[PDB]
Formats: sequence, C-alpha cells, structure tokens
Amino acid sequence: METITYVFIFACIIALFFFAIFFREPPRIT
Amino acid sequence: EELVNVVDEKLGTAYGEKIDLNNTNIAAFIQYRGLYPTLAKLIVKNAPYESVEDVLNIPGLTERQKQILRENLEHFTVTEVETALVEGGDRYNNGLYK
Amino acid sequence: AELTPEVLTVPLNSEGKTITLTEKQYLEGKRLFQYACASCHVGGITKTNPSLDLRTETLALATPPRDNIEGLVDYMKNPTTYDGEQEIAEVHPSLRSADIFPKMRNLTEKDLVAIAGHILVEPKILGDKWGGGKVYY
Amino acid sequence: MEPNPNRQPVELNRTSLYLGLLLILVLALLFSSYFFN
Amino acid sequence: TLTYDDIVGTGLANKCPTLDDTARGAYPIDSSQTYRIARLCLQPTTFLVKEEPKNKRQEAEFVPTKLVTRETTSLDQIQGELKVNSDGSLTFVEEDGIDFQPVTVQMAGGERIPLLFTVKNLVASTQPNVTSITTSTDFKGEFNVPSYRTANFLDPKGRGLASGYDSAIALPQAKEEELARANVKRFSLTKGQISLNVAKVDGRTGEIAGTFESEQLSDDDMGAHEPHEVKIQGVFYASIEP
Amino acid sequence: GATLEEAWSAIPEKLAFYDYIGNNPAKGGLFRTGPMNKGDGIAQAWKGH
Amino acid sequence: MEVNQLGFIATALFVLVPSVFLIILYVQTESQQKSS
Amino acid sequence: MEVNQLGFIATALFVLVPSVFLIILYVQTESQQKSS
Ligand code: CLA
Ligand code: CLA
Ligand SMILES: CCCCCCCCCCCCCCCC(=O)O[C@H](COC(=O)CCCCCCCCCCCC)CO[C@@H]1O[C@@H](CO)[C@H](O)[C@H](O)[C@@H]1O
Ligand code: HEM
Ligand SMILES: CC1=C(/C=C/C(C)=C/C=C\C(C)=C\C=C/C=C(C)/C=C/C=C(C)/C=C/C2=C(C)CCCC2(C)C)C(C)(C)CCC1
Ligand SMILES: CC1=C(/C=C/C(C)=C/C=C\C(C)=C\C=C/C=C(C)/C=C/C=C(C)/C=C/C2=C(C)CCCC2(C)C)C(C)(C)CCC1
Ligand SMILES: CC1=C(/C=C/C(C)=C/C=C\C(C)=C\C=C/C=C(C)/C=C/C=C(C)/C=C/C2=C(C)CCCC2(C)C)C(C)(C)CCC1
Repeated sequence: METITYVFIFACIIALFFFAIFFREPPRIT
Repeated sequence: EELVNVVDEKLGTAYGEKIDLNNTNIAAFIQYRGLYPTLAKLIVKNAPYESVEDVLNIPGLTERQKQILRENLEHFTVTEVETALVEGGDRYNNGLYK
Repeated sequence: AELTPEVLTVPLNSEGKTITLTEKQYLEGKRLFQYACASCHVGGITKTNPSLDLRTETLALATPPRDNIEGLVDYMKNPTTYDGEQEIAEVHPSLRSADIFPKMRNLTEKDLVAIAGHILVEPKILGDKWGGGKVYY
Repeated sequence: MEPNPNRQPVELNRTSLYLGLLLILVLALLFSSYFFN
Repeated sequence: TLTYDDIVGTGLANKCPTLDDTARGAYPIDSSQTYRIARLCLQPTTFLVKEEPKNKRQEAEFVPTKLVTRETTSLDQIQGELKVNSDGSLTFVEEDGIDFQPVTVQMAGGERIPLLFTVKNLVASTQPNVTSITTSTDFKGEFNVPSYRTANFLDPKGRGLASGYDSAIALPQAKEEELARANVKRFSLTKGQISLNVAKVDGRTGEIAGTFESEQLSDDDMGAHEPHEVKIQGVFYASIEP
Repeated sequence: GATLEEAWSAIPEKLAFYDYIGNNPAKGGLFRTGPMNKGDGIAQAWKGH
Repeated sequence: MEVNQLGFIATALFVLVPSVFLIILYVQTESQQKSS
Repeated sequence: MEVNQLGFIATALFVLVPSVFLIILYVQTESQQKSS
C-alpha cells in the first residue's frame, strides 16, 4: 500500500518532467 | 514451556567462577603458572572429562606436567559439554581479542 | 618532576633488587621499543597473538618470571613461549636469531637493558592503558 | 504547430458551481457511512 | 597434472575427481590391513526442500530448488580411518576435513532456504561379508548438524546468543513476552543420515566414486522459524589407501 | 468394501470445499469490501463430513 | 468503532477531487474579465 | 508492515491540496484570453 504511495509520487514527478520540458513556456527573443 | 539462553545460564553454573575443562575458551588458561602454551593444547584437545581429575590421566602427560595439573587442579571445573560453546571450534579462537 | 626517580625504579631480579634508572635510559627505551618494533606490538597488546599482553602481571605469571629487568633480557636474547617449554627463537626477534630480524642486530646489552626497563616502567604511569587496547584508548 | 480552430472556452457559472458542490457534498454525506462499512 | 593457475576460474575445484569407465573392478580389502580414506569428496547437484505441507495431511512434498551462491557448495578433503570390523563390513569414521559448506537455495515461492550441507562427525558403514568394494557396496550412517550460525552472531538490531544486545532494545517499554522467540536464541543440534552407493571403482588406486543422498535439516535461525527438511544428491569420489 | 472412514477420507480436498456455501457467489454484500478471505478467513483444511 | 480503513481517503478524496474540478472550472471562467 | 494510519490522508492530502491550489491559479490565469 504505502509503497504505491511512494511509487505514485515517484512517477507523477517523472511526468512533471514531461510537461515542464516539452510543454514548458518557451524563451521569446524580443 | 519457558525457553532460555544457554550461555547465560551456564554462566550460572560453576563455569562462571572457575575454568571449565570441557567448555571454557583456551584463552583462560594463561592465568596460572605455566599452563597455557602446551598443557592447554592437551587439556583442550583430549576428550571431555566427566571428572575434574581425569585430567591427570591424560595420555603422555609428563612427569612434570602431571605435577602442574595436580597443583592447579584447584581452579578447574566441569559441566555438560555445551554444544553452543564448543561448536565452531570456538574454544580455540572465541572471537575475543584484546 | 612527574617522571620521578623511583617511579622510574623497577624490579631487577626475581629476588627483589631494584635498579632504579635514568631519563637517558628511559628515552632509549622509547626510541628502542618502537625501533625494535611496535609493528605488531604497538601500545601494550600483541597483534600477532592478542592473547598475550605485556602488562606487569602477565610477565610475572610467565615462566620463568619475566617481570625482572632481567627476565625480558633472557627473552630478547633467547625467546620462549609462556610455557618456557620450547624456544620460540625462530618466530620471534631475538639476538639468538639475528639473521631473521635485522633490527635485532644493532641491539646491545645497553640497548636491551633499556628496551627492557621501558616495558616494566610504562605500566606504572599509563595504568591499564598499557595492557588494554581500543577499549581503553 | 498551427493553431487548431476548435478551441472553444469552457463554462461553469457562479451557480452551476453551487449545485455541482451541493451535488457532491451530499453523496459524500450519503455514502460516507457506507464507505466506512 | 593441472596447476591451480590452470584450474582456477573453471569453477572446477568445486566439482571433484572422476573415475573413467574402467571401473567395477573391486578393491581388494584385507582384514589384515589397517586401511584409511584419503580426501573423501561429496560433490552435489540436486537440492530438494521438503515443502512445509499445508495443514492438510496428504503426503508432504519434496520440491526442487534453485541454487544461489554460485559453486560455494561442494565439500571434500575429508579423511578418516576406515575400520574393518567383524562380519567383514567397512565403517569409515571421519576425523576432520572441509565438510560444512553453507548453501542457500531459492525455494518454489521466493523463499530463501539456507542449510548447512555437511557430513560432519560422520560414521558410515557398508554391507557385511564384503572383501571387495564394488558397484555392489554402499555406505549408510549418521551425521551431526549444528546450525547455520556459530554461537556469536548478532542479528540486525543487536540481539544474539553468546553475545548480542539481549533484548527488544529498540523498543524499551514494549511488551516483553512474545519476543521470547527472538530474544533468547536457542542453538540446535540434529542428525543427518547420508547413503553412499559406488558406481566406478579402480582395483589398485583405492579410488571409488558414486552417487550420494543426504537428508538433513536447514536453518534454525536461533529460534526464528522451524527448519525445513532437505535432501541432497550428487556424485562423490573418495580415494582409499592402506 | 471400505470403512465409512476410508470412504470419506477418500473424497478429495478441493471438492469438499466446493460444497461450502461460503463460496456460493450470492452470499456476499454490495459493500462487503473485500476478497473472500477477510470473510470466513483463510481456508486451511477440511475437518471431515 | 471498528470501521473500514479507507474511510478517510475514500469519503474525503470523494469530496475534494470532483469538488476541486468544479472549483477550477468556475474561477477559470470568472477570470475571463481578469477579475477573481 | 505496521505503519501509521494517516499515511494516506497525510501524505496524499499533502499532495493534492496545495497542488490543486497551483492548478487553480494557473488555469485561472491561462483563461484570461478565454483560452483553456
Ligand atoms: C482520462 C481520459 C481523458 C481524455 C483522453 C481527455 C481528453 C480531453 N479533455 Mg478531459 N477530462 C477528463 C478525462 C479525459 N479528458 C476527466 C476525468 C475530467 C474531469 C474534470 C476532464 C475534464 C475536462 C475539461 C474541463 C476539459 C477537458 C478537455 C479535454 C480535451 C482537451 C485536452 C485537455 O487538456 O482536457 C482538459 C482536462 C485535462 C487535460 C485533464 C483533466 C483532469 C481533471 C480535470 C483534473 C482536475 C481538473 C483539471 C484537469 C483542470 C482542467 C480544467 C480545464 C482546462 C480542462 C481532450 C479531448 C477540454 C480541454 O482540455 O480544453 C478546453 C476541457 O475544457 N477535460
Ligand atoms: C484563512 C485565512 C485567510 C484569509 C482571511 C484570506 C483572505 C483573503 N484571501 Mg486568501 N488564501 C488563504 C487563506 C486566507 N485568505 C489560503 C490558505 C490560501 C492558499 C491558496 C489563500 C489563497 C488566496 C489567493 C490566490 C487569493 C487570495 C485572496 C484573498 C483576499 C480576497 C478574498 C478571497 O477570496 O481570497 C482568495 C482565496 C480564498 C477566499 C480561499 C482560498 C482557499 C484555498 C485557495 C482553497 C483552494 C484554492 C481556492 C481558494 C481558489 C482560490 C483562487 C483565487 C480566487 C484566490 C482576502 C484578503 C485574493 C482574492 O481573494 O482575490 C484576488 C487572491 O487572489 N487568497
Ligand atoms: C435531493 C436533495 C439532495 C441534495 C443535493 C441534490 C442536488 C442535485 C442537483 C443536480 C441537478 C440535476 C443534475 C445537475 C447537473 C447540472 O447542474 O448541470 C450543470 C451543473 O454543473 C455540474 O454539476 C457538472 C457536473 C460535473 C461534476 C464534477 C464531478 C464529477 C466528475 C469528477 C471526476 C473527477 C475525477 C449546469 O447546467 C449545465 O451548464 C449550464 C451552463 O452553466 C447550461 O446552461 C446547461 O444548463 C447545462 O445543463
Ligand atoms: C622488539 C621488541 C619486542 C619485545 C621486547 C617483545 C617481547 C615479548 C615478550 C616478553 C613476550 C612474552 C610475553 C609473556 O608471555 O609474558 C612476547 C611474545 C610474543 N611476541 Fe614479542 N616482543 C617484541 C617484538 C615482537 C615482534 C616484532 C613480533 C612479530 C612477529 C613479536 C611477536 C610475538 C609473538 C607471536 C609472541 C607470542 C609467543 C607465543 O606464545 O607463540 N614480538 N614478546
Ligand atoms: C494502486 C492502484 C493503482 C494506482 C495507480 C496509480 C497510482 C497510478 C498512476 C500513475 C502514474 C504512475 C502515472 C504516471 C505517469 C506518467 C508518466 C510515467 C509519464 C511519463 C513521462 C515520460 C516517460 C517522460 C519522458 C521523458 C521526458 C518527460 C523528458 C526527459 C526524459 C524522457 C524523454 C524519457 C492502479 C491504477 C495501478 C491499479 C488500481 C489501484
Ligand atoms: C485512491 C483510492 C482508491 C482507488 C484509486 C484510484 C484508482 C484513484 C485514482 C485515479 C486515477 C488514477 C484516475 C486516473 C486517471 C486519469 C487521468 C489523469 C487521466 C488522464 C489523462 C490526462 C490527465 C491527460 C491526458 C492527456 C493529456 C495530458 C493531454 C492530451 C493527451 C493525453 C490524453 C495523454 C482505492 C480503491 C484504493 C480506495 C481508496 C482511494
Ligand atoms: C486532515 C488531517 C489532519 C489535520 C487536519 C486539518 C486541520 C485539516 C485542515 C484544514 C483546515 C480546516 C484548514 C482550514 C482553514 C481554512 C480556511 C478555508 C480558511 C478560511 C477561509 C476562507 C476559505 C474564507 C474566508 C473568508 C471568505 C470566504 C471571504 C472573506 C471573509 C472570510 C475571511 C470569512 C490530521 C492532523 C488529522 C492528520 C491527517 C490529515
């Protein structure tokens, strides 16, 4: 049980890596 | 139906007061005039003694050695051989160093 | 002042006579003890065979008595187990056996007496720290 | 990387939300008991 | 003919000596000759753990297990006088030698069952009226099995038998009793019982090989769990000399 | 030609078990939250007919 | 009282998860005017 | 494994409650353009 809680965090975080890198707000050269 | 530690208990026999011929570590043999070195190798080797004296009748003991044992006989005792104390050839090197 | 004359005075013979001593000899004792090798023997224990220590009492119970500023000398000259049964000369530094342990060659009765007095003296000051190791450290 | 047209906004007004909440807060209040067995 | 620098690495030193198919030629035992054994070797292959049968009482099982600790298994260099007592049967009394290899096989489930493969304090004898060791002959006798661990040994959290923290420790005002199982560490002593049948014998060499089957117990773990039964199989060499 | 004893001791474990209402799917409960085990418990063995 | 163990994460999450949805969708809209 | 009982509602709510806040504040802003 609690070890899923560990693995759930561990995972949803790897996906916070997904978005923050690929759907991150881009650098606008102006 | 009350299981109990074996060494702790045998520490309660005469084993804790004197030197146990059949169990005691070979290290407690130095604490007396000229016993450690060899006599011990024979004391420790040589079967386990039912009587504290059967020490004196050990194959090949020397006319002098014989004497010593007699002399020191005071401090030797016995209790059933203790499986937990003798196994592992611990009696030669108990794991206890300075 | 603290390393006083008699505290530097120790038993000579199994018969009682005391040789007292000097700050000079004591020093050679230190210089020696370490050069004569504390490599197994460092502090007051015995790394090759931890069962035997150099504490005053231990040397007394030895055979022959080895607490005499004398005793240790025989030993260093010729070594014997704690049985005094068989000469241990080949496995222990000894003048009898110099060709094995070089350090033991440059040794003299002068140098010996010193390394000797060092052994019987150190306990007097260090207390138990002499026999024990690790634990007391 | 060309915008898709179908990007219509979303709607849930000051009230609908009160109902949405009254809807949950209730079942929650109802099932809680059975969720405790 | 092989040097250590020649055999090291092969994981061969764990597999012991063979006798080529020029065997079945019985060894001429005297009755007028003292006779002793030289390096009796037991190389094993099959470790079976009698399955702790479920509560139901129908034939308990002997499942097969996977070896873990690679090659640290075989045992040899065992020597002992080979007695030639009345009725012409041979009894071999082991005096010493490497014979207590600690192995841990992985059970059917995920269990890690560890036993102390050993043939110590061994006294093996064979059939009567035998003047020659041959494919016929066989050896059966008893053991002596201490326990996986010595007397000292501290299970994590400090407990121990002939040393060790002595109690619950980590838990100070905890409920004393019911931890007896853990605290006081009892030390086991039990009988083994192998069986040795020859299959390849050389008449002159004194050499003889064959299969063996030891049935012993596992790890007492001071008190932890009731041990599991184990049967052991493999071939064994064992040179005989006068 | 068998003891009524040899008789039932003849019948196989698993099978008696099937004849235990405790496995008859109906008996449950809509909120009876778990696996048949935190129910009658863990079946360890058949007592006997 | 011997009750089920997930009572909290069950009943609770049941409230806060859907509720949070509605919450979002509202302030996401009441912020069209930048107000909120 | 004998562990604390609130492990779930503790650790869990710890995640979903503050997180939901940020979630809100974002889509509340990314909806200024009515987009989202
Ligand atoms: C798991 C299956 C699944 C799939 C394949 C989709 C797919 C889609 N959803 Mg969606 N949705 C789902 C489950 C799913 N949803 C659930 C369980 C909810 C409950 C809230 C929603 C609520 C929802 C809303 C309000 C909207 C969509 C929208 C969409 C479309 C735009 C992509 C998007 O970001 O959605 C939006 C939602 C998600 C991507 C994840 C929502 C998960 C919930 C809502 C977490 C808590 C609320 C959070 C998502 C805030 C969402 C607000 C809003 C921006 C959606 C896309 C077709 C539309 C969209 O994205 O652009 C307008 C849209 O407006 N969904
Ligand atoms: C409990 C003490 C307390 C008090 C007296 C206030 C008082 C206030 N808060 Mg506030 N706030 C609090 C706790 C408190 N807050 C906590 C614990 C959070 C964590 C999110 C916030 C987050 C927050 C935000 C982002 C904003 C305020 C705002 C304000 C001011 C406008 C009234 C309002 O609706 O707030 C807003 C929030 C609440 C009334 C309740 C928030 C409780 C949390 C956020 C639940 C989950 C998020 C939810 C509230 C969505 C809020 C988004 C946004 C509209 C606030 C007002 C002075 C500002 C405002 O209201 O107008 C712009 C504002 O923008 N608060
Ligand atoms: C009997 C007493 C018991 C006590 C409580 C009883 C109160 C019951 C009231 C319910 C009325 C009947 C149906 C209501 C529907 C309605 O309300 O509909 C929308 C509400 O939003 C809503 O609520 C939308 C429902 C979204 C709920 C989100 C949680 C569920 C999924 C979460 C998944 C997360 C993993 C509002 O209307 C809708 O939206 C309007 C725009 O605001 C449109 O104009 C249309 O009317 C459209 O139907
Ligand atoms: C050089 C200064 C040394 C001195 C003065 C010295 C002195 C002694 C003495 C007095 C004993 C007997 C203790 C007793 O029974 O009361 C002894 C034993 C012993 N020493 Fe040294 N020693 C020295 C160096 C070394 C070194 C370098 C070694 C390394 C091999 C060594 C190894 C041993 C061993 C193994 C014993 C035990 C003998 C046995 O029982 O087999 N010693 N030493
Ligand atoms: C117990 C339970 C459960 C639970 C579940 C959960 C809790 C979940 C989840 C979830 C999760 C677990 C999630 C997740 C996820 C996500 C992901 C996983 C993603 C991803 C991402 C990625 C993969 C990425 C990629 C990348 C990036 C981002 C960049 C850099 C690197 C790379 C490129 C790779 C289940 C249902 C099973 C069953 C029933 C009950
Ligand atoms: C906890 C709990 C439980 C259960 C559970 C669960 C199962 C939960 C959950 C839940 C979940 C686990 C849900 C899920 C899901 C989901 C989601 C979340 C979805 C989705 C998605 C999203 C969000 C997104 C997507 C996307 C995007 C992002 C955009 C477009 C593309 C795609 C589609 C990919 C139990 C029984 C133990 C009881 C107690 C409580
Ligand atoms: C659960 C839990 C716990 C704890 C708890 C708690 C404590 C919770 C909570 C929380 C809470 C209980 C919080 C609170 C609060 C709050 C709030 C919510 C606030 C406020 C407010 C608001 C929101 C609003 C206000 C207002 C308005 C509306 C506007 C203006 C006016 C006034 C200011 C009035 C324990 C330990 C058992 C552990 C497990 C988990």
